[PDB]
Amino acid sequence: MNQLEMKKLAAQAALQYVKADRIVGVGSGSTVNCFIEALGTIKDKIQGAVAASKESEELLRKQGIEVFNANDVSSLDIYVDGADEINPQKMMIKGGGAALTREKIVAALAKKFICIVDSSKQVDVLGSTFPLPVEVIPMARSQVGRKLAALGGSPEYREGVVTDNGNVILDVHNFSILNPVEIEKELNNVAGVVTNGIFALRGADVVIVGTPEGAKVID
Amino acid sequence: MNQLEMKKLAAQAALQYVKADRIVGVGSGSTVNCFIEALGTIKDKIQGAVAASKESEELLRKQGIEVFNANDVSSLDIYVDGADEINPQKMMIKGGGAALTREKIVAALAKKFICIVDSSKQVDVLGSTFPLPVEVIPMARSQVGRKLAALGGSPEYREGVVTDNGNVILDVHNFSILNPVEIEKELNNVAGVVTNGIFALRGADVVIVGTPEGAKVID
Repeated sequence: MNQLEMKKLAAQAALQYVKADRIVGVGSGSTVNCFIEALGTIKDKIQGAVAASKESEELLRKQGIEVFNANDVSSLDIYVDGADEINPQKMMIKGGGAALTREKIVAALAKKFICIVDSSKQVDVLGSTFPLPVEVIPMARSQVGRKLAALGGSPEYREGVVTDNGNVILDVHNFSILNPVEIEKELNNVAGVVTNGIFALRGADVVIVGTPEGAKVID
Repeated sequence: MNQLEMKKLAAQAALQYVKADRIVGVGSGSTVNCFIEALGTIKDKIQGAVAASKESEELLRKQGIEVFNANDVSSLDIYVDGADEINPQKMMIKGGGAALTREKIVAALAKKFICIVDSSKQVDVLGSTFPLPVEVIPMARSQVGRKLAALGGSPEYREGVVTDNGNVILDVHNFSILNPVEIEKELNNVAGVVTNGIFALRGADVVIVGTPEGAKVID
């Protein structure tokens, strides 16, 4: 079984958490795109969706699903999204797809965070297999890079990339993250950092993993 | 004298901190505008400036001063900026002029934060005379508004304002800030908040107050 098949398995299993006639919180990225197709498969069952990227929005509308603005809801029952790494404590590293800012915002509206992932995303130590994405105000790029290096990392600017919010992304190499909640908060106080890729203060509530033996739910 | 004359006195006094052949960090707002005019006065003594707003940038260029990008420097000797409130510990509330995000970015670059105010800006309790400005990603406006109400404030969207960074502002009324350091950190952890107007983790180093009796320096 290949990686795409596993993503499809997790996405299909996520449908079990979708409540009739309600608005679904949707993330961004390749695994979520599998979820957007799955959603189109049961669309009349839902009221619509709130999505974490303009790409996800366009795809959802292409499926005939109405897209609502986050500002139109006081909360969401669930938020379904993938991750670049996820540890046994359900803490994640996100941002490979450069949508981490709106992903953190939509996740904050949802009661239940359902992370859908292929088996390869499960790691014991966050940051060991994937560089930490950090979204940065453009004029703050150099000084945030200096802070990240002082913290022990090797920041690298993602060439030519701009987020839906108009910011740049610095990916931090050589930065194993032994204490995720602590680093998340610390980076949150750095001027110029819009969002950092550690989702630890509010991690996943449910983890759906696509494996060769089928989707496995950790709830 | 009125506040405009007190602002000019403080701005004139800030000049003594400007040294030759150096890039000056400059803020934004009515008091800084008096400082920019003062800077023009010694134009040729300085190398240039890094500014906290497009408006400050424009005024500086009109004074014949070269404007540099923050990314062009690794450090600034001083940063001159005003404030809406400042307490005896030199902690400030800023953002009346909607430039708080970039102001916090440039201030982080400077060795010495020089706050120039008229005497009406001195208060014993932050939030007692001025609603707290909070810059928010537009799609997160409603949810951040609900969080601010939960912390006990009365948030009000600043109608029609869009910051240099493309964001909106929520001004929090009836919100006395009894522990600025704690509150600044708490707000920095809210998804959707770009910057909050409490400058307490990094307050002013020098305070120059314009008074009917002349500018008074609190070094």
